[PDB]
Amino acid sequence: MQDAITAVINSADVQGKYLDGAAMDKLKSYFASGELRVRAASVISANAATIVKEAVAKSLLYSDVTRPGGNMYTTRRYAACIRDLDYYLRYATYAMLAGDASILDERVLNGLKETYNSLGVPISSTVQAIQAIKEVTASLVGADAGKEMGVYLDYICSGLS
Amino acid sequence: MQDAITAVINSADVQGKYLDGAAMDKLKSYFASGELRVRAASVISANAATIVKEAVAKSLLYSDVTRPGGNMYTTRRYAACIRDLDYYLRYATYAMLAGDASILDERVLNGLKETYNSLGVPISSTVQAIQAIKEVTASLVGADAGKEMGVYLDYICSGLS
Amino acid sequence: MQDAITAVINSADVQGKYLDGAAMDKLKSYFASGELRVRAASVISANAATIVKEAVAKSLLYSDVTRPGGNMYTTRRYAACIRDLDYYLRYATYAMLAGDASILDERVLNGLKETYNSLGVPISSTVQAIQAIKEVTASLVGADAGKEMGVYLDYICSGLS
Amino acid sequence: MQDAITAVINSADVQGKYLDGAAMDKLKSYFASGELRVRAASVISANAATIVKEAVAKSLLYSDVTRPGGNMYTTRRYAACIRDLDYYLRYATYAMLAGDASILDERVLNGLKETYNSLGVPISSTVQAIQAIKEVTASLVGADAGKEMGVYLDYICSGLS
Amino acid sequence: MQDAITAVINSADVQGKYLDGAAMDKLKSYFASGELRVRAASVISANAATIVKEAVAKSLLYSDVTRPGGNMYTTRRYAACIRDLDYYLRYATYAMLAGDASILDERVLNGLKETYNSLGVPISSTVQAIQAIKEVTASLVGADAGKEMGVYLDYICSGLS
Amino acid sequence: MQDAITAVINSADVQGKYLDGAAMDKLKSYFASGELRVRAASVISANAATIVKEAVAKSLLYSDVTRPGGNMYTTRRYAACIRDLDYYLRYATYAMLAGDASILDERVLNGLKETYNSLGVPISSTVQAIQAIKEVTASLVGADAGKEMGVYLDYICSGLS
Amino acid sequence: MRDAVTTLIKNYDLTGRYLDRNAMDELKAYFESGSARIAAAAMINANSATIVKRAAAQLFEEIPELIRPSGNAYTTRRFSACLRDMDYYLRYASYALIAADNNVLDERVLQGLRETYNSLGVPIGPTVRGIQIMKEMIEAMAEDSSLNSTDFIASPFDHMTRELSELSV
Amino acid sequence: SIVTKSIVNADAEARYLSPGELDRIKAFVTGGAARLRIAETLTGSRETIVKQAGDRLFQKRPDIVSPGGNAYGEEMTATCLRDMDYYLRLVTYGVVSGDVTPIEEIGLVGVREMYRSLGTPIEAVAQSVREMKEVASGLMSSDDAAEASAYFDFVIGKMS
Amino acid sequence: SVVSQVILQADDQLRYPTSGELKGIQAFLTTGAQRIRIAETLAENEKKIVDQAQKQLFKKHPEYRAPGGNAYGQRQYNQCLRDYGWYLRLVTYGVLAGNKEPIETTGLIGVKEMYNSLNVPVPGMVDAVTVLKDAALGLLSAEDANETAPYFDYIIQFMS
Amino acid sequence: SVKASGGSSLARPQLYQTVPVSAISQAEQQDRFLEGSELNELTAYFQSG
Amino acid sequence: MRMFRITACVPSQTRIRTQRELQNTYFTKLVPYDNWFREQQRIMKMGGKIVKVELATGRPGTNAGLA
Amino acid sequence: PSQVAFASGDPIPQNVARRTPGPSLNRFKEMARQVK
Ligand SMILES: *[C@@H](C)[C@H]1/C(=C/c2[nH]c(/C=C3N=C(/C=C4\NC(=O)C(CC)=C4C)C(C)=C\3CCC(=O)O)c(CCC(=O)O)c2C)NC(=O)[C@@H]1C
Ligand SMILES: *[C@@H](C)[C@H]1/C(=C/c2[nH]c(/C=C3N=C(/C=C4\NC(=O)C(CC)=C4C)C(C)=C\3CCC(=O)O)c(CCC(=O)O)c2C)NC(=O)[C@@H]1C
Ligand SMILES: *[C@@H](C)[C@H]1/C(=C/c2[nH]c(/C=C3N=C(/C=C4\NC(=O)C(CC)=C4C)C(C)=C\3CCC(=O)O)c(CCC(=O)O)c2C)NC(=O)[C@@H]1C
Ligand SMILES: *[C@H](C)[C@H]1/C(=C/c2[nH]c(/C=C3N=C(/C=C4\NC(=O)C(CC)=C4C)C(C)=C\3CCC(=O)O)c(CCC(=O)O)c2C)NC(=O)[C@@H]1C
Ligand SMILES: *[C@H](C)[C@H]1/C(=C/c2[nH]c(/C=C3N=C(/C=C4\NC(=O)C(CC)=C4C)C(C)=C\3CCC(=O)O)c(CCC(=O)O)c2C)NC(=O)[C@@H]1C
Ligand SMILES: *[C@H](C)[C@H]1/C(=C/c2[nH]c(/C=C3N=C(/C=C4\NC(=O)C(CC)=C4C)C(C)=C\3CCC(=O)O)c(CCC(=O)O)c2C)NC(=O)[C@@H]1C
Ligand SMILES: *[C@H](C)[C@H]1/C(=C/c2[nH]c(/C=C3N=C(/C=C4\NC(=O)C(CC)=C4C)C(C)=C\3CCC(=O)O)c(CCC(=O)O)c2C)NC(=O)[C@@H]1C
Ligand SMILES: *[C@H](C)[C@H]1/C(=C/c2[nH]c(/C=C3N=C(/C=C4\NC(=O)C(CC)=C4C)C(C)=C\3CCC(=O)O)c(CCC(=O)O)c2C)NC(=O)[C@@H]1C
Ligand SMILES: *[C@H](C)[C@H]1/C(=C/c2[nH]c(/C=C3N=C(/C=C4\NC(=O)C(CC)=C4C)C(C)=C\3CCC(=O)O)c(CCC(=O)O)c2C)NC(=O)[C@@H]1C
Ligand SMILES: *[C@H](C)[C@H]1/C(=C/c2[nH]c(/C=C3N=C(/C=C4\NC(=O)C(CC)=C4C)C(C)=C\3CCC(=O)O)c(CCC(=O)O)c2C)NC(=O)[C@@H]1C
Repeated sequence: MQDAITAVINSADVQGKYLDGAAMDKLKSYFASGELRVRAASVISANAATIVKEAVAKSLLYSDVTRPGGNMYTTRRYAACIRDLDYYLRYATYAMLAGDASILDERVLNGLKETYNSLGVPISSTVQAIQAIKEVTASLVGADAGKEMGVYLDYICSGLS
Repeated sequence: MQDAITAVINSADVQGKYLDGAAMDKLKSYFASGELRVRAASVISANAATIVKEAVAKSLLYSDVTRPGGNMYTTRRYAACIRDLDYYLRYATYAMLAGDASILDERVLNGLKETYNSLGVPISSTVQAIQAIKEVTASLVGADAGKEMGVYLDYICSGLS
Repeated sequence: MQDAITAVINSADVQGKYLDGAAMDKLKSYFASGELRVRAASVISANAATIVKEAVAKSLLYSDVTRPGGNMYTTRRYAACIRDLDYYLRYATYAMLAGDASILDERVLNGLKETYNSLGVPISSTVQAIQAIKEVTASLVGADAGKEMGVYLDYICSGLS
Repeated sequence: MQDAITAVINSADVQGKYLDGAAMDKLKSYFASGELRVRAASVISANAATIVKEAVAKSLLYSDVTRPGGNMYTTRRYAACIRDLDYYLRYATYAMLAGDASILDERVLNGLKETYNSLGVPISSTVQAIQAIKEVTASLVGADAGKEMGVYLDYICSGLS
Repeated sequence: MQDAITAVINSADVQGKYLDGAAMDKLKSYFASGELRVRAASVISANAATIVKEAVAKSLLYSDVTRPGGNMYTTRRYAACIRDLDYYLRYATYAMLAGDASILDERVLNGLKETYNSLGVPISSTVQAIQAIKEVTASLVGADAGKEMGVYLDYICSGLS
Repeated sequence: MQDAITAVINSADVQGKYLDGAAMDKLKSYFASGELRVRAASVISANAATIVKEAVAKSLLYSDVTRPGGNMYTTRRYAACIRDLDYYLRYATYAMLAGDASILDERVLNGLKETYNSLGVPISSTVQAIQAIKEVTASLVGADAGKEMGVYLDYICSGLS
Repeated sequence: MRDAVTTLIKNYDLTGRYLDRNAMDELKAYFESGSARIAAAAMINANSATIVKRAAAQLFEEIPELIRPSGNAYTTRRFSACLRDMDYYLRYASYALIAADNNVLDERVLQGLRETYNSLGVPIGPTVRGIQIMKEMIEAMAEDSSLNSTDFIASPFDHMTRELSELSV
Repeated sequence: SIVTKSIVNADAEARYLSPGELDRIKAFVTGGAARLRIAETLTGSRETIVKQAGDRLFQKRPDIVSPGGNAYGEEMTATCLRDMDYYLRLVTYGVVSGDVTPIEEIGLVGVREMYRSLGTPIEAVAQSVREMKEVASGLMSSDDAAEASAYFDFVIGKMS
Repeated sequence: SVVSQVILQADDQLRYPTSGELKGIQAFLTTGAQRIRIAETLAENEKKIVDQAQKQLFKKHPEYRAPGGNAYGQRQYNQCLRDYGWYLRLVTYGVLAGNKEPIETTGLIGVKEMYNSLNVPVPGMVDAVTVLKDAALGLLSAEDANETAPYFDYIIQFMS
Repeated sequence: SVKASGGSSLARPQLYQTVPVSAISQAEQQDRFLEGSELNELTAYFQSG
Repeated sequence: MRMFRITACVPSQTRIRTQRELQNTYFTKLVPYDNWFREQQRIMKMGGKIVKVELATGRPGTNAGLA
Repeated sequence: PSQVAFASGDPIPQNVARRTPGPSLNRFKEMARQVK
């Protein structure tokens, strides 16, 4: 994967140039945001289960999905949905820490659409659930870190779509 | 699509030989069932709209599906749901006449799951609606013809699963 | 697509350079081989349908592939197989004239294995037919033109395999 | 994989008869060339690192491929390209000693296009490198064995194309 | 393992003769006791967790072992002790159902003694816990099957010591 | 491992000396006997099943081990024993071709003695089977090859003892 | 896999329905025919290898080229491969007859057969022809035997033919 | 299904069905009539069984229905009763199939995780199933009650 | 036995035996009486059964006793009869156990190479097993023979 | 029919072995150039060919 | 990380049925503590015998500082 | 030197027998014989 530091480093390296002032400003910005990123990561790791629970209750429960004939009917299938949401939240936190949506692209999205298309998982409904997770995490962590987390949550949603 | 007759002839021709006694046995069985099949088909064709009306009244009407925020809320989506129920009834009639669900596999269950997934169609609600259609059709056509039709309706339901 | 001349031109272009000595050498080699290529192409154009005919005769006639139940049994299936062989012959001829195999990838090989997999077609049997096509072409084309045509047909076989 | 011997026997058996008139011609030619081809293989094995050295010097070194932003830029990618060159030389030796490129098909060309397109390896640069390898080997082994190895090297190049 | 029923067959095969009255009486006794054994096994399977909890409360809880400085102090070691006790209960149930302690000898007394010695596990405390297991299970199942199960539990204790 | 040549090389190398006259004539003797070793190994491989069959026939057929109660009675145990004898024959052939006995300790004698003790295998009967293999192979190959084979067979039996 | 009971249970669970009268009737029908299913399974177990041998020893005469050169049973290796495939078919037909469901027949036989056989160049027409010959032999043997019900035996082989065959029309 | 388990055990060894597994299948088919009798009793009594078990649970464990409990409120009580109905239906499936595989696959895989997510006491759910067992066993003969007790106890064990 | 199979499956799944497995064990325990009866009838009527089986098999296969066969010596003819006795003993063991495990672990696994190492024809021995099963079925009663037959059939399967 | 395909890629089981195939297979599997052993195999077999 | 030096013999139960080459069933290796339970279960369920076990690494009774 | 010219040299053309009806058409072959 790649964080902000490795991203700027690779951008300089690919063209072979040393790190200049314009590049160094980006690393300074990342270092400025690092404290907020760590605080948000700690909060989300503390409230990992609660966030997924609230999002599921606010989006999926009592809808068509959980009722018989839906893709959240059996207990195993419900547990799988919860596990998918756990993946989304955890990897969104990873991407927020790294300041770069590369781990999301190479470990959460490269083939996830194909897997859902094969399994019949409703991508629109899972996008709605991720939106619910975005809202819950934003409320829990604040406007700035909430927006940063929502950036990568929307990244995952766009990748799924 | 393959009916019973074309299925028997296909099994014969992929073997290269003429229809032996067993082929004529299967054909005579199908022709024996043919009169009941045609009676059921004609009754269903006459009572096409009424069956869908009864099924919608039994399952979807005055529910969250048809209330605002439900996928059967807007007039266009209501008409689309009605047309889908008409598809289910007509292709059930086709499968009844042909003695097979090959047409269901080719046309009805061909991309239907992810089609409804992309559109946002409630799978459990549509399955319950198809079950209501099956119940109404069985009541209107008879125990034996109702069961025979319900075989194909349940095939469509399990495919939607 | 791209012939050998186009390949050298594109390499020089992408490096942003004028045609140096090595590019001149490659172009001279292609110009040396050009008349023989034209002769072979004219011969194969004269004997296009025939070569496919003896290819299938040495390969697929009176065989399980053409028996009832095979993938070439029906008249329409046999016509489809003949059409595939006609494309393969014509595109091998085009590749031989252009001195490059890029046309095969552009036209034939870019989705053809997925095509046959969705069609249920036997890749082993089609490779056998193309292999027979190799010798049937070599007989009418010569020795070194035969080697070139066999190279392009082997590219086709590798793409299918 | 397969060799000329097994190809000849397979043809003989599929035709159902003994090695009558031309199977033995090809077999005697193969056995006659066997000793010279073995000596060439031994020379190539001894000079494996060298041949890659002159080939990379002739084709890839001091180019945009090696410069920053090229697919042979980093140390790991340089080592990977060198290892691939050794792979090409080794499988050229295998094809030379077996009299057939079926080893190239099953072990080299089975997923070569997929891996290279997925990674981003410049096909033209690799082809130029393999041509340089062929020329170096021909110089180091003789025109005869040089051409004998060059046929398989050119088979690999065409497969890359 | 080695069933009670298969014990007579194994003995007869060892002496190279057939089951006789001297062993067929034991076979009949096992057949008669089979219903009681199955009843006890069903009861123990239903009340597996409760028996382990009761024995832990009655034997080890509020003792030096569970207090700091004891081998059952840390949460991980407590969980390991609970898992070991559950395995003891399940394998004692298996021995009860099979009418023999051969499975206890094989899958229980294989390396358990020396593993406990290496880890410093209290042998006396383990024996006390197994005795509590025996008493609780005898109370839960009845004296008739309680004695039979306690036979295998005594076998386990003697093997441990 | 090592062979005759490797062993003499190591013996010279431990003192760090060039190949003296003793090493020279030992290599001469090994080279002279290499043809005999190759012939005997070829014969043994050609008739390999027959040696084991005859050795068991004259060693343990109609015997106490084959009798129930012994370690040779059941069909599974008999197959395991014959497999062990066949592998011992193959390793003896490897040793005879090598000219050095270190291969037996390398691959076979590492733990066969203690594993047979753990499994309760009769070592005396194993040695007798090895000896019978000695006479069978000596008769089949010749006295000159027989003694050479029997050297490694005796090494195997002594190691098992 | 899923036998008839399991597939009916899955179908009713799909709509979240309790077992109704029709479900009870189908369950009763399967449970009453279970005796004949077990009897046919016992018969086929007793005569399995001989039935497959007879099936091949009729199929290669129907299609003589499968044992002639370039046919896909030429070698003894090829011949044993063909026999192994036919034994596979018989075993899964036995399994399907006892299960009263073709789900096992699809999960463990048909789900990749065309892929594998095309990868190996093995014809897919003579395969189903041999399957049907096996079914005919099985039906004749069961009819000779004291089997009151034997119509179910044709179901697994017919499903094999339908799924593994080419869609001629 | 016992048929499923025996066929799977046979296929895992690549043999045809063994005599012991055929014996088990024959016993299962013979007992199918009693299985259907038990299942039909359960489905006919589904309303009464669920109602009485829910009443017993709401009496023994008033915490779950008191304010601040998971089942508090009319809708939450209805959903608790619906889950009881789900588990009764799964019990009927297991009764018909002669094993607990349908119950496992539908409503006993990940049930702990799902009820943790929903905030429900798994011990309370197990208590509800135990009361369903008692009420149902009160509605049938001795042997049938013992037969259904196996499925009920399996659900209890999987939940606690 | 079936008890061993059930307990092995439960151990493999890391769980207690299920309801269906327990009921199967109960049914086998019930049928243990007829299992015993199989035991005494076969054990006390082996000699006529084995003699008839050997005579019929060697009449069908006039090679092993004939020149170019396998049982020239009386030591070899006695060995063939001993193999019959051992096979029928194993069949009785398996019937008493309820499943095929004693036969599998005593005289089934590896028996093909067992008799390849001795040059005894596997088709000849499978024909011998067929005739032995026929004799046992003829000498046993109809339901008794039906119960005993599947084990001999499975032995025939594993042989060839 | 089946509702999904894995992909019917070609397969090349070895019908039988020849000495060059054996030596080349050993080298290919071991990821090596044909060493002295395989080279001697090839040389002797070619001479006796 | 704690290590269990275990000596055990695990004969194969399917070699004559699968035609697989023989292996040295006996082994005296070091197993991590976390995998030791599963390894003991696998060895006992494969019919193997645990001849010896020792705690090669890690002080017995240690509460913290395991890995 | 030129002895190594196995592949680079002119390939040794082989012979492929044209496919012919087999025993699967014995009935039709006999029909042709009698229609002679
Ligand atoms: C002093 C540095 C030593 C030395 C240097 C030397 N290097 C080359 C040629 C190359 N060096 C590299 C190395 C790298 N390229 C990368 O991208 C990386 C990581 C950033 C490394 C380490 C490469 C790829 C080449 C190939 C040439 C090219 O760049 O295209 C040479 C020339 C060798 C020749 O004969 O061409 C030399 C002289 N030489 C010494 O003796 C010093 C010890
Ligand atoms: C010169 C060769 C060009 C070049 C090479 C290059 N290759 C890779 C990576 C891989 N190459 C292969 C290919 C093979 N592996 C095999 O086993 C076989 C047959 C024996 C083949 C053909 C593979 C599999 C890889 C990836 C995995 C591996 O490490 O082997 C790279 C690295 C790409 C990357 O960025 O990761 C490179 C650079 N590069 C050039 O510029 C030349 C045109
Ligand atoms: C009170 C509001 C909470 C509560 C506590 C509670 N604990 C017990 C009993 C035990 N607690 C432990 C835990 C540990 N012992 C250790 O050495 C460590 C290692 C770090 C831990 C975590 C143990 C082992 C016991 C059992 C007694 C013993 O130690 O011997 C009880 C009583 C349990 C009983 O019924 O006996 C209680 C009440 N319980 C709650 O509900 C609150 C959340
Ligand atoms: C009153 C002026 C006329 C009339 C009305 C009537 N309608 C229904 C039932 C339904 N009406 C609708 C219509 C809509 N739903 C929407 O969302 C919109 C677009 C925004 C429209 C126009 C629907 C969906 C229903 C279905 C019932 C339900 O809401 O769940 C009825 C009842 C019919 C019955 O038998 O149930 C009636 C009476 N009837 C007249 O005669 C007037 C002319
Ligand atoms: C006879 C009335 C005329 C005639 C016939 C003829 N046909 C062939 C060869 C083939 N004929 C077919 C036709 C079909 N195969 C099918 O599966 C179907 C539908 C079931 C049809 C119509 C095919 C495919 C062949 C190829 C041979 C093969 O299958 O291997 C021949 C011989 C061709 C050859 O080269 O041997 C002949 C002679 N010829 C006449 O002159 C009559 C008017
Ligand atoms: C008789 C039906 C066939 C026959 C018999 C025959 N057997 C042998 C030799 C042996 N047979 C056995 C038997 C078994 N080994 C086992 O593990 C078990 C399963 C529990 C059995 C039944 C054994 C051990 C031997 C060899 C050792 C011994 O005899 O003690 C022979 C001898 C052949 C020879 O001496 O060359 C024969 C002839 N022969 C036939 O033709 C019948 C089909
Ligand atoms: C009997 C004295 C002679 C004989 C007759 C015979 N053979 C068969 C059947 C087959 N024979 C073979 C042959 C081979 N398989 C190979 O791999 C090779 C090369 C090693 C050969 C020669 C095969 C495969 C079969 C089965 C398929 C077929 O029909 O060809 C029969 C028919 C048996 C039956 O009708 O069931 C007969 C009568 N074979 C000999 O080897 C003897 C010289
Ligand atoms: C009643 C004994 C207990 C209880 C029940 C309770 N459940 C919910 C909500 C849900 N329960 C489920 C469970 C299942 N759905 C299934 O399809 C199956 C498998 C067949 C099961 C087991 C689900 C999915 C939900 C979510 C709602 C939905 O149906 O979409 C609640 C409400 C929780 C809330 O506040 O939302 C309750 C109260 N509660 C108790 O206290 C009892 C122990
Ligand atoms: C037969 C010659 C004598 C005999 C032996 C016997 N051995 C076993 C079991 C095993 N033997 C081995 C063999 C090897 N282990 C190795 O590491 C190697 C080195 C190359 C060899 C050859 C093994 C591995 C086993 C265990 C099973 C397995 O293969 O995994 C038995 C089986 C005993 C039993 O009843 O289980 C026997 C009988 N016994 C005699 O009486 C013969 C003289
Ligand atoms: C509980 C009654 C006593 C106790 C237990 C305890 N055990 C461990 C660690 C292990 N226990 C085992 C035991 C087994 N493994 C098996 O396969 C079998 C068959 C059922 C048994 C009985 C093993 C292997 C371990 C090692 C852990 C692992 O995962 O491999 C501990 C922890 C020891 C430590 O942390 O150092 C404890 C505490 N402790 C007591 O005080 C009771 C007397």
